[PDB]
Amino acid sequence: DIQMTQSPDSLAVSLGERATINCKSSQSVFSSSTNKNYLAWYQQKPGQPPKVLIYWSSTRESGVPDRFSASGSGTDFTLTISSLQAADVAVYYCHQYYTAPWTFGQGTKVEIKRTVAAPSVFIFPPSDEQLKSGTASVVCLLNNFYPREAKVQWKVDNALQSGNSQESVTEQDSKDSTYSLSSTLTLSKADYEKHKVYACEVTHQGLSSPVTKSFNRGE
Amino acid sequence: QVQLVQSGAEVKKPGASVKLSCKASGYTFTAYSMHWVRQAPGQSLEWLGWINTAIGNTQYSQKFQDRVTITRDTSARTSYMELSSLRSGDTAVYFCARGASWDARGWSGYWGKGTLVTVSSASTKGPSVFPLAPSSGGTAALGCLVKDYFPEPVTVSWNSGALTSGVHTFPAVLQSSGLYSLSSVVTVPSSSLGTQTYICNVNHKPSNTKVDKRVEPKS
Repeated sequence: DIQMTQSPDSLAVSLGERATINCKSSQSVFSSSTNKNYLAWYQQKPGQPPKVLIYWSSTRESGVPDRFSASGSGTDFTLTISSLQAADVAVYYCHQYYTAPWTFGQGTKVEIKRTVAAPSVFIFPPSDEQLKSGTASVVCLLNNFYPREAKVQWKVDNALQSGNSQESVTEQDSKDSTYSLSSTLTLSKADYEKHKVYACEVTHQGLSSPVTKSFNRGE
Repeated sequence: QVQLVQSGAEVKKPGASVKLSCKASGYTFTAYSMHWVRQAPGQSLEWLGWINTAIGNTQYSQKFQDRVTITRDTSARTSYMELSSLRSGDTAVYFCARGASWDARGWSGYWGKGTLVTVSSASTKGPSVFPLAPSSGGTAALGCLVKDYFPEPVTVSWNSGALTSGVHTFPAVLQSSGLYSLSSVVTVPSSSLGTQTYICNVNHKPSNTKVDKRVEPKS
């Protein structure tokens, strides 16, 4: 089919500054017969369905603010948010409707850029009531940091772990534009009460040195 | 007032079928195409197919010609998408969207709110709620671990709605078990720990589970 490809994948811009997203189609979506580009742009906020910003590649849908505009022809397209406001923080998709099947781009996530802030890290050992159940959940919390990229490495008696953790990240915070991350390491009660030192090593741009927070089983 | 009302959330096991509906109003139904587009969690939009609402003929995406059939009932103003031989990889939100033209060569100007479909071999289960206990920078973090439930969603509040600042409830993650796990945490002043009560209110409507768990420091 016609492959739609966006650039960049993720984009960070300051309040009031310019945002520019690019779309390339594997084949042209221009009709010489009708002189139109069969291309649309949509905004998507988490939970909600997509909303057209732009159709015929360059026409703005009614009700959409004029800081959005799009251009390009044939195979090259560009959505521009001239002066980014907080409500413009979302995912953007391009869409060709030149031929069935409809195809879309992979999506460009757009966020508010802010100064880099380091995460406050906390560690949480499993509750005893969970330990009765035969399973152990150690939790690492990375609170209010920026930008989104962060490495969390679990070390048990200094033997760094793999295949037994899971991560989850907050949406950019409306108030301070930070992110927060929760990591959960899981063992059987058996493996848990077999090692002593449980640690969470965090690596982030705002941390001059990787921070490790930790506990000894038995506080 | 153009409107698209989609059927409620659906949970089905592998190899089964599901049939979703989309009820339109506020415009003459037979004059615009209807489209079905899905989105796996955190993924891009994928077109499943379309129906010419006047004639009733359809065409589907080749990755789906095997299993999807799209239908309409013109007196009902209603579209229907039926997916068969379901697999876990079909877990996604399924949007219906009205075409800009009667004929598919047009963008979508109206999308329904979406219908979530979860395909799993797991059965309904209520969560266990374990404390993420605070430990004695001038502020501490405490939380709740909502664990081993199915299906989504879960809601978490703190102190019956009174504590909202500093709260971060994370997106759930899906464990090897087929069960979901979620955490919700809050930063609070250390000075508060022994005197302010912190209770997390968890709701898992699919299993009729309502749970309040007080979180305190561990001895």
